[PDB]
Amino acid sequence: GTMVKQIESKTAFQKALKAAGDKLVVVDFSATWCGPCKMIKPFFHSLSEKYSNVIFLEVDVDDCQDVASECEVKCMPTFQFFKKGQKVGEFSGANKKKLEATINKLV
Ligand SMILES: *SCCS(=O)(=O)O
Repeated sequence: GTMVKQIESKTAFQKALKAAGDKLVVVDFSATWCGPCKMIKPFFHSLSEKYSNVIFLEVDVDDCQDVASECEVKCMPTFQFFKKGQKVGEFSGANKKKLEATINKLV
């Protein structure tokens, strides 16, 4: 029963960032064909349940080529972290340890 919101456009992305209010937002920039993305996706979804006070968004880079370019995603999965629409952290790679440590550092 995932809390992850699928983002399908640049407009949906901006509005999700604003809807977060003051809460940490974590965004997974992913693709359907990407092996490491597929490996970490269920863990990103489980974390969305573990951390009910953090907002979890998924952006498919083939769906949201505009979001991917603007957010300067070079490889997938990339995880970017926001507060009030503002980027407060980022890293690249399907790294479960780093993903959870970054949530805990930033929340
Ligand atoms: S991550 C960059 C998103 S936006 O500033 O282009 O809205």
